[PDB]
Amino acid sequence: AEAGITGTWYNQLGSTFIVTAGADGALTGTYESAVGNAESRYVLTGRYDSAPATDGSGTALGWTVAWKNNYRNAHSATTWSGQYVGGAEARINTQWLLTSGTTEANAWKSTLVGHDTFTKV
Amino acid sequence: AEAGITGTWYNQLGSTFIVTAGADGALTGTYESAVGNAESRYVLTGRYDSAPATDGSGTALGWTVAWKNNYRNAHSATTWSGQYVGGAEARINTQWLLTSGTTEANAWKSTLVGHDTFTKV
Amino acid sequence: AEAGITGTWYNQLGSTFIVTAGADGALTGTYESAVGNAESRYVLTGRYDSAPATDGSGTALGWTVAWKNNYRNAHSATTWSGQYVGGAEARINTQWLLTSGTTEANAWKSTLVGHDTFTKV
Amino acid sequence: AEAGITGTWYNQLGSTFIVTAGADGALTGTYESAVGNAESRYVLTGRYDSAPATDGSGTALGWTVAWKNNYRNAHSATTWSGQYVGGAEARINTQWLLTSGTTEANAWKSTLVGHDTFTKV
Repeated sequence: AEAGITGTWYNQLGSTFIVTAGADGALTGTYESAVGNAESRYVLTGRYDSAPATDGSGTALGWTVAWKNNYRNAHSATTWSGQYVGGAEARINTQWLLTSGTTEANAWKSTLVGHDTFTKV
Repeated sequence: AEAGITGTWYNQLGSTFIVTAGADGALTGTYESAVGNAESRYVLTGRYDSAPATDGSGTALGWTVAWKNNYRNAHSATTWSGQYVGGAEARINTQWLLTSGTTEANAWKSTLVGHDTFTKV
Repeated sequence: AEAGITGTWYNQLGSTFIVTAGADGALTGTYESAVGNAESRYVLTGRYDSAPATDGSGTALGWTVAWKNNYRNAHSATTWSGQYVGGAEARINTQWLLTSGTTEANAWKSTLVGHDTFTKV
Repeated sequence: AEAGITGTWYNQLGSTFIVTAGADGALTGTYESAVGNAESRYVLTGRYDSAPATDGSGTALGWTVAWKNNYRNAHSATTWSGQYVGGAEARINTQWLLTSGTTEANAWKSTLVGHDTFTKV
């Protein structure tokens, strides 16, 4: 985990994120998207639970990206929750929630759910 | 948002979290739980999209908590995605994803989904 | 369960559904909504697992509503997954997924997630 | 849709389901699983919204399976929400929610979320 998490990851839709896993569970980095009301790089921050593992389990982690930078303000944020699996073909399998700021009447339709798999290749 | 987000929040199951919303979209603080394989305070980190709003919309945000501290290591992490609504009865309405580290065979049953509403009272 | 499930249920946003729980796990009825690109009554069909319970557990169930009737065709469908709890204040607590038909490019943003609590009152 | 939906579908984990899409939005069939506290065939019932489409969109649908049959009673039910895409490589992309009957104290951890892609091959 940690060392193995640090680096560049890519998902099936063309997004990329670079992250550094800190010794004490922190995850800091940048996310550059391919889809959405996104344009360029956004700051990401998260945590991972290591001290993950004598039975080859994945390392649980999660991170958040607020979709605001100097070129775009999408009034939304996405959180990814999943686990890191290392080795030959290391990957981070996740499920995500994207919430957009709405008025109280439309709050019932403010959150989208999806999944993403990231690889080092 | 920000100023209004900073402070202590409580949810329906008895959990509490104290957070500081930084000028540039950061959210840092601690989460003390009431349920789970949790015991005491855990570090939380997240982001919010302000620059939220001429039509009274909520401010989108998200945060992560890795369930590891000096007393417990639950090998899991939770991410909350939702929005902040301020005023008299300010609240943060969220949906969350809790992923536990599993072996590849049980990865299909590694993530729980739920919702939480936090208030200042 | 079953007998206790049969009847009219109402949720916090003003929607109502009438359902009949059949002896062999079937759920059939109609849903009349309050929100969305919905207008009038829609057919609902689902299943419940009874034979639910010596430790006062809820009865798991789920149902689907395709949002098409003689007055509206929203090109979407919602599924609710949750459990029935009977007694004085019987309720059905659920989480739902609403998927809209999209082109392949927008499939990543086709599903909304939410929760609903239904009561007999 | 409908005609194209009728038939046998398989997912990445080895489960199979046979379904008949009825002229008026009904979906009826059987699901045979590969994973879980499942064993053999279970009844499935659902709905689809056709009258789906001059811009090649998918057809929204959803179905439910209560995990009880003559050999197993798992006290749980799963609902799948997604869309059907036809053609050469027709597929049904879905997100699912699996709720297990729990006591009120553990209701917060009663629902799992995941995704499944089904193909005709």
